[PDB]
Amino acid sequence: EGTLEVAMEYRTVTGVAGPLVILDKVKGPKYYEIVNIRLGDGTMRRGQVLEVDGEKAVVQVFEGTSGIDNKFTTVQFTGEVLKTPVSLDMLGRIFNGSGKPIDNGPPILPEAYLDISGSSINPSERTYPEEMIQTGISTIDVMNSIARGQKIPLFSAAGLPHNEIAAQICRQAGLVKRGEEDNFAIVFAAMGVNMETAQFFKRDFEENGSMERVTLFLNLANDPTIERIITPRIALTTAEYLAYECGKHVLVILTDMSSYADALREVSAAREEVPGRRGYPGYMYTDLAQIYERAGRIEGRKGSITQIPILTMPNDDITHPTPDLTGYITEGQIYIDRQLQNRQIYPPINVLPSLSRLMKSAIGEGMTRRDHSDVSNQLYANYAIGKDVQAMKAVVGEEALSSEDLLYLEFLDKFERKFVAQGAYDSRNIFQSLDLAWTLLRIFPRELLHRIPGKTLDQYYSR
Amino acid sequence: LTLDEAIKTTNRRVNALENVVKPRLENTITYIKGELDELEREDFFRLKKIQG
Amino acid sequence: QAWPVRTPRPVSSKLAADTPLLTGQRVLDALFPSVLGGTCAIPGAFGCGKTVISQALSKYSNSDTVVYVGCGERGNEMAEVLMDFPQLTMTLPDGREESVMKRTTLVANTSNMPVAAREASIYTGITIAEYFRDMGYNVSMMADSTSRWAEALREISGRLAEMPADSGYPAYLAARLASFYERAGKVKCLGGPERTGSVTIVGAVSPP
Amino acid sequence: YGYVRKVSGPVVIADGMNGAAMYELVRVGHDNLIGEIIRLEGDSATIQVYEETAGLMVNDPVLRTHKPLSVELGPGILGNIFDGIQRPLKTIAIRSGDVYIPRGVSVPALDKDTLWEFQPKKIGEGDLLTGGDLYATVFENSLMQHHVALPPDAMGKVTYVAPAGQYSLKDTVLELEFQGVKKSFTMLQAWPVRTPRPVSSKLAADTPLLTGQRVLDALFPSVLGGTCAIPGAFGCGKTVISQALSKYSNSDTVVYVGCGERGNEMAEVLMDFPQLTMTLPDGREESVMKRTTLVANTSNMPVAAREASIYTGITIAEYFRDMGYNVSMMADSTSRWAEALREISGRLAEMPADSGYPAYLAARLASFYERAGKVKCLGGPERTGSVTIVGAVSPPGGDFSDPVTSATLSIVQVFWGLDKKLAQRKHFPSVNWLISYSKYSTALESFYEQFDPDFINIRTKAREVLQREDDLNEIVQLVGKDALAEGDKITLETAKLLREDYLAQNAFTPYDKFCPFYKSVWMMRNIIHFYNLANQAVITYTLIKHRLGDLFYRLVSQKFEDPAEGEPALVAKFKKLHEDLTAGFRALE
Repeated sequence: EGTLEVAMEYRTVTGVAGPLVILDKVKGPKYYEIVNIRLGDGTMRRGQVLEVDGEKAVVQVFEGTSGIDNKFTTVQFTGEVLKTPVSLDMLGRIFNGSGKPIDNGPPILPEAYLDISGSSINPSERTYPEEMIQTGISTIDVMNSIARGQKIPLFSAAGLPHNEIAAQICRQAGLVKRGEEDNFAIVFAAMGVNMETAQFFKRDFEENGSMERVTLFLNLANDPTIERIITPRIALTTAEYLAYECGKHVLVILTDMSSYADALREVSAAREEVPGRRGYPGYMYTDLAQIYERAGRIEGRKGSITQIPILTMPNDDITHPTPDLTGYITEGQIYIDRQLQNRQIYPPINVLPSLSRLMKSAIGEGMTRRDHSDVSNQLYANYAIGKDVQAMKAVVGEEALSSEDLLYLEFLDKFERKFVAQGAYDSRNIFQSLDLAWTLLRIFPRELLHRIPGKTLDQYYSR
Repeated sequence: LTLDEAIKTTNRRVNALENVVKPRLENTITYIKGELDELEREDFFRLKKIQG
Repeated sequence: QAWPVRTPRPVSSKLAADTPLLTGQRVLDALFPSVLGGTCAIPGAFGCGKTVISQALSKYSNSDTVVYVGCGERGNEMAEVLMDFPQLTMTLPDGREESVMKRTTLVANTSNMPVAAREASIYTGITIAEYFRDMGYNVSMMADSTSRWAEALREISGRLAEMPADSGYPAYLAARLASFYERAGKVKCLGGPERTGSVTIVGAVSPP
Repeated sequence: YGYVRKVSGPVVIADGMNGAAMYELVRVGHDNLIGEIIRLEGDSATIQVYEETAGLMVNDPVLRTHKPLSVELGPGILGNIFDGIQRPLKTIAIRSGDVYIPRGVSVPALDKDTLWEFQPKKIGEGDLLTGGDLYATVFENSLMQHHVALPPDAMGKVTYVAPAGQYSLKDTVLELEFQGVKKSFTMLQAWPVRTPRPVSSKLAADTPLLTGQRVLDALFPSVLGGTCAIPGAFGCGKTVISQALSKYSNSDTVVYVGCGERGNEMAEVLMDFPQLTMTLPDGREESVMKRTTLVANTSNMPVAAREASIYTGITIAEYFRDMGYNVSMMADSTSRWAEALREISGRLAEMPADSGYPAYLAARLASFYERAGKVKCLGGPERTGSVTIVGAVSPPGGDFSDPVTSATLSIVQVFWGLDKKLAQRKHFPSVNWLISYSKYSTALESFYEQFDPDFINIRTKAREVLQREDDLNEIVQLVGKDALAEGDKITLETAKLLREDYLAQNAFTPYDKFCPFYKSVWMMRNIIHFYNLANQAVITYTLIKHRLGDLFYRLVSQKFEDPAEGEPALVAKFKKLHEDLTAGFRALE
């Protein structure tokens, strides 16, 4: 084997500006080589070499440039890109943003060092998601369902209970069961969460007793802004190792993706890169791809990576660059409405903008019922007509609702009342909920229904 | 009859017209400041980089 | 053979297209028709999943050959294409039963693949379709998310510190996009017999 | 050693500073102009100088400090007045005599020649001590005893302990050796503003911030060590709430922090605090200044000092919490701080973000706000303090859409929402019940039920009544009070009584200047229980109104009760009126 070499320690640091540390007289640099910077005080922090030109090197330190002296700090070039020591033993533990074990436990004994930002899967070898998931919440499963390998985020403005919904989904996560070793292992990324939210996550996960199959990658808002960018990379790399290289299906969760967007914006503004819309970097689409575009099923392996991000519209606007690019990349949306929260509904899922682009394959005959697609389409389409009827009633009066419009208004009322609402710990099965969905569709006459054929639901029978 | 007509007009103005205009004002503000102002700084920043 | 990917394939003389593109969709072929040789463009804002129309058109067009060259698109769409095109089928006038995968090629690179390869994707797609046209067929393509090949432009213009024209895109964006789109059209090919193949560019532009 | 080379406005380039460190404060020129290092390109440095740089001379000396922007803590920190960059305004004025702030003042933050009474703990001369150990306490003044904590990042076996007596900060009150080398510590601790103070464990907040106002105490409670937000731009509500916090809040200390506001406004507030006086629960009369510290940086002050004032204040609050005291910070105008940050960013030519603020504005605001919380102390003996921030916001025109407002609402747990409409309608509390909220109620429910298990149910019923108040409002608006049912009329009357009797305070009146939580709880019980007891009887609304007409006047009188009679006497009077109201409600049914 090629003989090893001890990393060269330099002291030629010849410039500091912003978060970027300049070096000179570097002997044979390497792009994206991880360099750990030791200050004169002796404290150490990591960093990446962003731009390599000639014998120079423009390093981006992690813990901040503060305290770096141009004649007393030393930089050591490890000569290798960032690598996360993934291992099967990493399950049931908590790690910092960069991966420091923070559960008062010994560090990870790596089964294999794996580089973050792993290469893409050859789409010829890529396959298609073909199985539903039993998260434990009615409205997500019944309409705009989630497939074992499908990516889909949660759109929810600030202050909404989306964190509680994520915790409930993670604690109640399970297969359809229509096995425990390959059962759902949950990788729970936490980008830029509050300390109270962090303690809540830790306590809730420890309480459900599923610590044996859940990994927390916590990154608080106190941690450096650049260190938040590598947290999703590490989480997804560990998920890739667990799923493809070990077998068990992984249900990747990342909270506050808007925090990741803000971290990207801050890092880009630091280096003065070309800005896209709203001052975000012009390559944000590619970065959000490298984060999201890993969920899927690989042909030769029995693993599967399901992605459930959690975004937050900053101004409660769907047109914001982060949610817009996500919706471009994320293959569907599960939407949460503040207006429904104003009505004191615990799971404020609004179904009008919520669609799963892979639902057309999750449904079928192996699972669910043969009337799933048509019933979902009707409860998706008649809601818009009910909203239009409500608007007409608001702008004209109660007399505007004719013998047909009043039916749509009553449909909307009952749909928002009974169907959407669910218990904080209710595992409402599909058929029991689909019966009430059929009742809601049957509030309207069985002949005015245009899109659905009568025979489709007629195959199913009430009681 | 007159009260019904006036109430219809008032409700239409409150619901449709004002809520139509205000998003238009927000979009116009975003298009100017969010793009033109950002581009102007970026253009000048690139020019200063060229000079340096 | 071999051919530079930016230099268009030579022809005898381009000529007007006068045969409609039977997409099999009511709206596409009834109100807003397209001709076999013309250029289309579908905006399809976020959440619309405009690639469903793309796939339907590729499946059911009268075009002899389809080159789905989706650039920057999600890999699951390519998985769907590779899974369904063989199992899906079409019939020919001879009466036999055959798959559409026998005539469809994908030069697609996903969004997680490196950025700079996207322009190469687009150009290789158009050159392959040009070759199939010079064969004489009524070949067609549809480049999913050509707007991704503007992010590819500006993510390089930024490294070169080129002067930003509009929203960060370089100045030649319109020029290059025209140089790409202007390669469609019915044309009498070079040499006998008198092949009169065409090529269609059903692009997709995703706006922010 | 070190000479300037290029002076382009605020930006300054100084050569011969190879050993300089990033963000290390430095003294520039003979006038001792103070500026922070930004870029260390080459062997040269780059400094932005806070005060005006006009008149600098090339090759004028530059003197390093080997320390980032730091604050000298210790005895005497309370009571005084300090600038943004930790400059004692009072002593500067006394020493210079004149009024203007000299360009290049060098007065130390705390007088190092003044004497304070010192006495050590029972520690021995050869014992072992570590960082955060409380080895002595000092009577800086009466009733504000100051503990002397051994500085963090310092530990070792005890070598010398100063016996009790009169000493000054320049004296070496403590000396100890970890290794063979020995270090001697005085009573002055320096700590950088940017670096937070070391903590042992971030506890869960479990005690409400009793502000003395019923609306904040019961409707929208705030917990010790919890963030708070105020949309304060007019109506003097910010002044009122600040005075309430200074006088009646549970906090053992208050650290007001004013940045970039109107100079005359800061003059008014800094003249108001000395006039403010608070009585002790033991009957003693004190001055709020004896437990108050004030950091005021007006608009005329340098922009960098305006940005650093907030961090200075939060570091002072953390130092106070280091000895387990409950201390409350009050950021006067976070909007002004954000504008100062924007000006600094524009000076640095950083790439603009949303609405012109730099892209790190949200991140820096979150980093600042994350320092609040109930925290276990470092080192023994065991004790626990808290730091709660009640930093206000000034949205432009009241539109809660500016990035400062959005980030603050995203980070702050409890938003109280002062409304100018209530101020126009002559509302002393001015708290809009329709927009305020308290996200910490779920965590505070433990204490809420421990004090009274029915109090939380009463609060939920009051929230439901407030929600139905607007419903009855448009009901009266569209058809009038005639269509209201007897139960609906009773609910509307009870909501109006709650709004005009308990949800509103009288401040200026001696009887309602301070509202104890006991009186608040009894008032809430006497209101909600009466509301229900009248509700289930549905009796004609007009008939009920005539029977309860004396009771409606009595309920206003129950609020009029003074706290002078003591909490039990007021509670018994509220209970007696409630019992009489209940007896009328059941017997007459």
